[PDB]
Amino acid sequence: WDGEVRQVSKHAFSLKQLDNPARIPPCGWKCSKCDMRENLWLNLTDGSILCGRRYFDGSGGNNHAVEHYRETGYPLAVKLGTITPDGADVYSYDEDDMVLDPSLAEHLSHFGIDMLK
Ligand SMILES: [Zn+2]
Repeated sequence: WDGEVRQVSKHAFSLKQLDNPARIPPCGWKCSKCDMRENLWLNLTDGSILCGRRYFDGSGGNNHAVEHYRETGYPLAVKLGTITPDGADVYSYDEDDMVLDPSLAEHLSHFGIDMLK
């Protein structure tokens, strides 16, 4: 919940969001490919909800979000459960780093997510 100065993603301004997005609820998500209910990521382009990467120390999720990225090339994803009226944790697979999306409000609105949780 804040505490750093992340750079603006080069994809933020021109991020393309597919039509007919699902309505993403404010709680109770699950990776669409496994049983994880924590460390889930919503891809800002197609609205897929998938678990975080597996770290080399064995922690983390089951790599479903990253595997999804390798197939679609959709760069941005926001961590569900980190979205507060002020911001959220946004990750860019392309730039391999946490980033700032100045158009997050709009990008989340696309999924029926009002940043006034
Ligand atoms: Zn998963």
